[PDB]
Amino acid sequence: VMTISSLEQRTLNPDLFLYKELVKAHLGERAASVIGMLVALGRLSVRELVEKIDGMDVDSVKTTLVSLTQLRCVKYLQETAISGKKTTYYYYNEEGIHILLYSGLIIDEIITQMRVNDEEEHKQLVAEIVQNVISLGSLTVEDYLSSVTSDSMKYTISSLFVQLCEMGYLIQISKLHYTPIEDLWQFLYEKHYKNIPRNSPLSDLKKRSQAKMNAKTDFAKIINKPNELSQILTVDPKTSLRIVKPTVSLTINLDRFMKGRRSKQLINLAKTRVGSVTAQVYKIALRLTEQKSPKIRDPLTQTGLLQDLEEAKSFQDEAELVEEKTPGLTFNAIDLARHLPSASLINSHLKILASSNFPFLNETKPGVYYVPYSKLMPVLKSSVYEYVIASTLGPSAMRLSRCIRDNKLVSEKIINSTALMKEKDIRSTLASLIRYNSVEIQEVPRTADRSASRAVFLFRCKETHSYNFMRQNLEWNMANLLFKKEKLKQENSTLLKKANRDDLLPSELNQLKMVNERELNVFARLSRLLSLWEVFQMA
Amino acid sequence: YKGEVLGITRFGLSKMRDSVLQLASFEKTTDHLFDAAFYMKKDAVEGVSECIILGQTMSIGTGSFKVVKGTNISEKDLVPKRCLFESLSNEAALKAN
Amino acid sequence: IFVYQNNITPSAMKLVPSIPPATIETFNEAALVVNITHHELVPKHIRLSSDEKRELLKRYRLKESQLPRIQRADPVALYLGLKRGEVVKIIRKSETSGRYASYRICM
Amino acid sequence: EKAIPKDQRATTPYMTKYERARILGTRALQISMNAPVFVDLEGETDPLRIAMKELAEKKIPLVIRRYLPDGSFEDWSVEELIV
Amino acid sequence: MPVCKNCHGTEFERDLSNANNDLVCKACGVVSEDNPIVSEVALESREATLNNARRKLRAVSYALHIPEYITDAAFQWYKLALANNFVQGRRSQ
Amino acid sequence: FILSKIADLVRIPPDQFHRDTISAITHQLNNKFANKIIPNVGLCITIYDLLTVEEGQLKPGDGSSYINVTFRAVVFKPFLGEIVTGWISKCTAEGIKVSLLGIFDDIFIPQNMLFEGCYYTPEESAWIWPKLYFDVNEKIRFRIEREVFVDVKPKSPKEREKPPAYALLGSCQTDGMGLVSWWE
Amino acid sequence: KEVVVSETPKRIKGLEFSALSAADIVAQSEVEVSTRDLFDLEKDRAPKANGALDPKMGVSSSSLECATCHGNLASCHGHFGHLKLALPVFHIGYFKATIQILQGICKNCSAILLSETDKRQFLHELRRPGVDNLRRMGILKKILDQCKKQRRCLHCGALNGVVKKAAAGAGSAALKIIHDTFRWVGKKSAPEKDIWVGEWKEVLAHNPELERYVKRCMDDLNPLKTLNLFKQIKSADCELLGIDATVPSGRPETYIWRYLPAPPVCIRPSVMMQDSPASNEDDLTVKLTEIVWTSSLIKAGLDKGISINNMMEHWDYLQLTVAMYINSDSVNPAMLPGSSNGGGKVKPIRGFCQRLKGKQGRFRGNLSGKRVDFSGRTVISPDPNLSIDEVAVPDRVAKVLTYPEKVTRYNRHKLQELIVNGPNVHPGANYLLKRNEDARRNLRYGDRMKLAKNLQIGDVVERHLEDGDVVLFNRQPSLHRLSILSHYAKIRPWRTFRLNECVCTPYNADFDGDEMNLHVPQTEEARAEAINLMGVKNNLLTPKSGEPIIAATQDFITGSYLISHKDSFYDRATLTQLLSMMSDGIEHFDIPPPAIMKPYYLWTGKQVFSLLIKPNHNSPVVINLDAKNKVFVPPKSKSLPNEMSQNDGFVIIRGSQILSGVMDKSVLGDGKKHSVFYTIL
Amino acid sequence: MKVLEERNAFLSDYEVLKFLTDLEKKHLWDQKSLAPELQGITRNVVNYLSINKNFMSDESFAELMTKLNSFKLFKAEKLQIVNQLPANMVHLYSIVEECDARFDEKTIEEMLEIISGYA
Amino acid sequence: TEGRSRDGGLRLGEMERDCVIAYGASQLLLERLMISSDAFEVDVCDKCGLMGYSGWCTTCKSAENIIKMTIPYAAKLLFQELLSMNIAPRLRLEDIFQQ
Ligand SMILES: [Zn+2]
Ligand SMILES: [Zn+2]
Ligand SMILES: [Zn+2]
Ligand SMILES: [Zn+2]
Repeated sequence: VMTISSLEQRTLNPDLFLYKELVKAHLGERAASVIGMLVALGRLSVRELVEKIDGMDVDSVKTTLVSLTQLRCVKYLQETAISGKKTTYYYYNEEGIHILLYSGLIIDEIITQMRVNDEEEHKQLVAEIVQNVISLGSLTVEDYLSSVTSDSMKYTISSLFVQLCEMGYLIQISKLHYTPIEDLWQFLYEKHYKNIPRNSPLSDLKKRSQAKMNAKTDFAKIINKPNELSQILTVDPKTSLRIVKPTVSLTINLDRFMKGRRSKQLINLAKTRVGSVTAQVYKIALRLTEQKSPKIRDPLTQTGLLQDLEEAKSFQDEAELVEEKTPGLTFNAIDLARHLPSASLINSHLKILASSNFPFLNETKPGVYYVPYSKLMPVLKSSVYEYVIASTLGPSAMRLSRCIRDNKLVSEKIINSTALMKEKDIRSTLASLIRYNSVEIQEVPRTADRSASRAVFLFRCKETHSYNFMRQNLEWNMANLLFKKEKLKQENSTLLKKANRDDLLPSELNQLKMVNERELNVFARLSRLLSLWEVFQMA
Repeated sequence: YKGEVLGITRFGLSKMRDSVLQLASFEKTTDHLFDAAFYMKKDAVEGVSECIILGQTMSIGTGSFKVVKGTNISEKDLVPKRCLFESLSNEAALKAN
Repeated sequence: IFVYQNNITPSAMKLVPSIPPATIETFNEAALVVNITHHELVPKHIRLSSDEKRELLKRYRLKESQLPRIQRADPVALYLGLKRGEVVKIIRKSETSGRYASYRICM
Repeated sequence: EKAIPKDQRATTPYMTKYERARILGTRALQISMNAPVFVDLEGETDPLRIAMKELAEKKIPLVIRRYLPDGSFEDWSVEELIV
Repeated sequence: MPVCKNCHGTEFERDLSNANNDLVCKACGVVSEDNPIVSEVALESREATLNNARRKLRAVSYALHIPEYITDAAFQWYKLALANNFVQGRRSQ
Repeated sequence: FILSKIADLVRIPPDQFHRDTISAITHQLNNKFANKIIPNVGLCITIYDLLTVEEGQLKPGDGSSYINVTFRAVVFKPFLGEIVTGWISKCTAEGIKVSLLGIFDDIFIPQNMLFEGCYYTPEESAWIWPKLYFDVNEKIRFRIEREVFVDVKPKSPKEREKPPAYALLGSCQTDGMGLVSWWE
Repeated sequence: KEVVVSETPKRIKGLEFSALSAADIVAQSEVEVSTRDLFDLEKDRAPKANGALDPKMGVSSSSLECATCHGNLASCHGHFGHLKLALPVFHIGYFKATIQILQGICKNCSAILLSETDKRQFLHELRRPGVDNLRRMGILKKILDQCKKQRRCLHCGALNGVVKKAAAGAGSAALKIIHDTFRWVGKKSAPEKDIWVGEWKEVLAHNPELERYVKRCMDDLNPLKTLNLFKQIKSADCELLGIDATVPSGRPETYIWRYLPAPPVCIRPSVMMQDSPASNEDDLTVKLTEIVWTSSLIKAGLDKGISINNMMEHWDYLQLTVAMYINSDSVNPAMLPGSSNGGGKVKPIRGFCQRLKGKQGRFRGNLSGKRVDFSGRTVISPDPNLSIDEVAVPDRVAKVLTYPEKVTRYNRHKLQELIVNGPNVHPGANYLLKRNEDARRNLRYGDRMKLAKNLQIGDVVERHLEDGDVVLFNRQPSLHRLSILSHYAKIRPWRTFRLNECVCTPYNADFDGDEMNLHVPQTEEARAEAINLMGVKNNLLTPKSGEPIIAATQDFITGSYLISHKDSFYDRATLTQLLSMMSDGIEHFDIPPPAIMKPYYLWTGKQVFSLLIKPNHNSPVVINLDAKNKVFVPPKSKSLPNEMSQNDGFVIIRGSQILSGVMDKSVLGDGKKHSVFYTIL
Repeated sequence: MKVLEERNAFLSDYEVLKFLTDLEKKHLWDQKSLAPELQGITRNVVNYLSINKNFMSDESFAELMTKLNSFKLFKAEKLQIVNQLPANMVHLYSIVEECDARFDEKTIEEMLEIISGYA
Repeated sequence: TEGRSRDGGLRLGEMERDCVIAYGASQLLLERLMISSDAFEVDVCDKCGLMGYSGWCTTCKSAENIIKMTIPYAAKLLFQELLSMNIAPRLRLEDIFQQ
């Protein structure tokens, strides 16, 4: 019926769907459909692909596979069973194509390092750098700068140079680095039950906890090995100053893009509940401490290991106090009052830190002006969701959905009491909500076994399902919006390549601005939705 | 036939037979079909009580052997013929390269 | 092979088979009294070799599977200690037209 | 899984009695479509009976194609193969 | 109602003799339908009031020994007089 | 013009069994193709040669003798840029639709490489040039470039034509084009 | 012009089963049922605008055309329809499935609960090429229940108990599914339970009337809940739960109803008007035409009005109809009915799962058991003067029971005559189908003659059933390989199927009042597939014991005995006439020298029976044998053979003469192996 | 049905028209016989292939290759010279890449000379 | 249709049909339970096998990949009465010839 329906393209593709359009909208061709198989069908082996895609065996698979790997679009492992030989298993890389999915706000990450050089081709320079770096995947300043012209100013060219370090940009990607975290927890969970020097036969507990402990502490430096090591930072060659190790291949570490994009959201939450001035103080206050907060890195092994009715807590509370403690000494006791506009006498203007009270910050060593951190984010994140259904379901929806938050599993009779309106409204702004999930239902039978009109109903939250009703936001228009970008490319499909290789006509000029402002809208959307989506996937 | 001793019973024909139309055609009808779809059973059309449904021919019995007529052909008549339009104009492309 | 006496504990069987390069083979003492192959009915069983299989599967031009199967453990199998995917040539005898043989595989 | 050369044959050289079935059937059906007849047609009509009248002479020009189980094909002439 | 696709005949005879049940025209001979496929074997304000009218209708109906016929004859008259809303406010009897 | 190797399934009814094989084969091939056009290659004419005919099968429900062969036949897809005889037959103020006798006119040559100096008349001539117009049925050398393959057979009961199943296009950038006596 | 038409003869390989997706249905259906029922009673009789029955969904009678593709009944196959259905609901066929698919996943974060390599462990096993469907099912039983014994999740941190499918078998709440907390296990502090006991603190202490009275309800998974649960169970596991993810069927979403497709009207034939505009319904159309109602109720509901407690009983009732729709299960667990009830307690409420299921609804009887065409039925009477392998067929049912003939060459001089008879005499045709495949013709047109003077070589005529076509012949509930036989049909008068008695035993037709079935084949080969294969003489034996199943019974035995009797004699008159009566004429007998001579002449009944086997000298029957016919008295062990037993004895045939013995079943009685008929055969 | 080789053997028409002609001698021979429907194309394609020759030869095909093997014409105009624009002036120059360009006098003229061998 | 009165036509039961199987008569059986009773054309789309009328597939507008063929009408009626109920035996296909 009319095909403008747009159901096939719509409903039946969750999760996986985003990827195989992204790569399709990005790499495309055969290079895409492989990942579509790879996500959907799980871990997969080189030969086994060809039994399905019909992709001309060991041709596309190999070529497109490495075509992904330098862009790290796959998770990569190889090993052998006890029989012998060897085999390779794969996955869809991490968040992976995610790197592509932003790439614009990764362009915006200039603004942080943008300081000390403003309104320059130096801007355009480092932009050209990064937009070449992600596109080309792994880079080396030796091969890149080598391809870059000679007879210019080396330490002036490199832009980053002494900057390559910062928090973001790049790190060596080393071997098992992008070997999947979950599985390297298994390989490292060897060596411990694997090596038990016949300690005692009794108490597998002494075998167990020690293993996990050994598994934890040995894992610690594993992610910290790439985190920072001076092999990059320290080197200072002859006739020069401190250099990186351009001998090494590096790739953008998205964790400090996680942190960076996120701290902006922590702002826009704070830029509400305080005054714009002290807000700005909070705005730069993160810039110093936005380094060491694990943030989207802290979940880490929260994936891959069975949780516990206890040990899961001993994992939580560990993340609660940790860096608020040791990096707490890296965190803000007395700031430099870095730049600031406020002016004249600037010090008590700084004492305003206490003006932040609820619902975040506002904890310290007793009376040095300071903020909690590793515990902050947990007591911060949980309350980052804010209004996710405002100007979508109507404001009336908030008040009771907010009310359902305070108490729990509450019945509409007393919802009609605490909250208030003619029931004629509740049965809309509530019932209309439940279709979008959130509230769900509790129900209990009364004076019946279980029946139709023989019981009472209660309403609850289950914020998991709530906080999960917005992962449709992934499948939502990040589904459609990206099509919009693609399926319109066919309007000028013959005109596009004409306009690219031409640099005329009335109708050519006619729809240029049309399709273009069109685009700039579709990516404006993508930026907005992206900014919202920045929350629910982690933190 | 399979190691375990079973069969003849609603449970019996679920011993081996992959055909879910006959396992549908026999005893439990509805839920052989539903179960069959939920696990997306492939069910190649093979046996007799299977084919008589689709009404195609039968694998066993008279339907056991395809029958064919000989063409009585002389492959001496199968050699192509041309005056080699190709061969003459070929040598114009052999130079300057 | 060792044997049980009376009890058989799923504790033991929970992880019994811990040796991939080798195996273990377990009997319950009640199950060994008279050897089954020696009984009356059970016809003589022969375990043909690896390569001896290939000859067979060439005679009838057959893949693996698609054969009459003996479920491992079968009383006979354990006594004869078949492994996964072997072929026991069974020589049976019944007076109909005479003696003959059929083959079974261990699945 | 190709054809098997006629020199080596494992199969019953006699008629399988389904031979007599489908061969007469198909041959008859062809005769019903106005196809030539290779036996002297005595005074008589209708397709099937003249087909019987034909195979009695083993003049039927067909080839029965037997499939072994694996798809190793086969061939036999109708003339060669014996009642 | 259809026409012979050959003779353009305007009249058909069904043929019930030999249990074919043909359908063919005298001037054509061409059939038309062979194989004569032949079968075998809530809550509303107005409709409810119509049911009630049926009940009070049947009730008084046989009481006078009137035809089952004439009642469903007159029930329609009630449905008609409902349209002009003559029947709204006057004693139902 | 050129030759090509295609595989197909020939169905010979019993009738021809008296006639020798290759003749009946070729015959059913012709009754199948002749004028008919195989798409995304371009139309055939006749069946030139024959080869690889093997023992033909017989299906159970019919009894028609079935064979499948492959061979080479005479198609028309000459090449892209080319000059050949033709003329105006059914055409607009835009570039003419050229015609060769008895085969087809599918070829509509637009207005592009065709000489810039021109003026249209509704009478007889399409575009008269600074060198002049041209005649129907007259031998006319024209150049072709692009061909279009569209089958487009969305036969619909709601719909119960658009037949440009095969067509070519071009224009003439050199002289003597559209009228041969300009050159020669 | 004319792009080439390439078509290939094709046959089926396999049936891919699957659930239709959500979207795919409307991607088929022409028109939303949506709307409502009413069948617009106005203007035409139920012209049925949009709604349940819509012309562009299909048609019913031969009345009006089909919209989408018109051409009424014969030419249109029906077309589906789709139903916007507010809120989703369980699917009674996939229900217990849905309890498996939901059984094996932690309902919190909605990821497959089994973990690490052990996931890969099973995954590897499923992909080994030789795996049967049985190994699929069983291995799935082993992979599932690992869930129940996985006592908490892996990366969610939450836990799960067992999901019990509340109550049983009722259909009242039975489709509601409940799963929340097993194993309180005492001293365990469950942070869940903790937050649990803490939640009801705000109700018990608030609205105490419930308190611990109605307590211990666990919680439920609402079907609406279970959708927004399933939609995160995708990729990764996917087929580990048994569903190959080919990315066409969209993973365990479809299995709960969202768009309910409406079957074509040709599945839902509107019953004949049957005398006045009241036009009998069919039951499903009443069902779904109610589903539209109780849906659009909730659709207009839930938008503005109604209420939470006056909602879920509706949407429930929806669940009970849609499952009620496709299966039996729930009948009346005090649920009470909807539109068009009357409250009469009518038990046969369904025309669905049953029509596909048991008895003879369809699957068993109407598909594998198809009722047939070109047939006949009649009582029976013997006709022994008729040979074996014929059936006397009463011509009055021969006139209407026809066999097609493609008139070819040889066939003309019969057939271009055979029409001119016309089918009110016996040896003629009735229908005629010319070469141009138009429709067909018959007698009622007159003409013929000049018509029959054309008769091209491809034309099809339909003969009456002549003398010697191939009739296959059947008895009763058919015990074994011998019921269906063929016979060369022979057309006689009176009216009944007259077989030859020697074939009484395979049918065990007693004559009496029993009834046979005639089936003519149609395609020109099926004849040769009956008479030449399945025929009498080739089935003369029986498949089970390899035993003659057709022989003399009753009269034919005992009559032979009286001629077989040592006491009897015959004279050249009586003999000669017998031997003539034995084959009605037609044959050449060489009278053997008379058994006894001089006092007159006589031939012994043994001889006059010998000639039965070997009438001429040119018949190639040379036999020999020996046997014991029953009631065999022993001789004295004095007698070396059993030959000399007092009342005959061995029937011993040599040189194809009978030497000694009365016959009497045994030798000529089908039962034992050593039989004159069996040996000769 | 399945197409094994799409572009296979470039076939010009020199004796190909003679091949259609021999095919026509087989069945129905064009016009005069007394004195399949396929015949429609026969009379058609035979038409222009015959007339521009008049407004043919056989062994000239063998005479055709002689100096024709000495050029850069590739396969395109190399077959094209055989029929259309019988190798004269700017006609032959109007098609093939670098038709005059590099090679001029005897190259374009001896085209007029060789066609005098046939035409 | 059943019995006399209505009309005629007779009954091969699940019990009886086996008989002609034991003989091994294929073309007879197919000549009985197929041609003689309900002979019916269906247009199936090779891609995503489903039934369609005349030209169209209607799940994917095509009138192209569809192949005509014949089939017992009861069998179609089962493909709908099934496919109405949510399930789809989607038909694969293959050509008869070339093995
Ligand atoms: Zn007519
Ligand atoms: Zn229609
Ligand atoms: Zn979980
Ligand atoms: Zn399709």
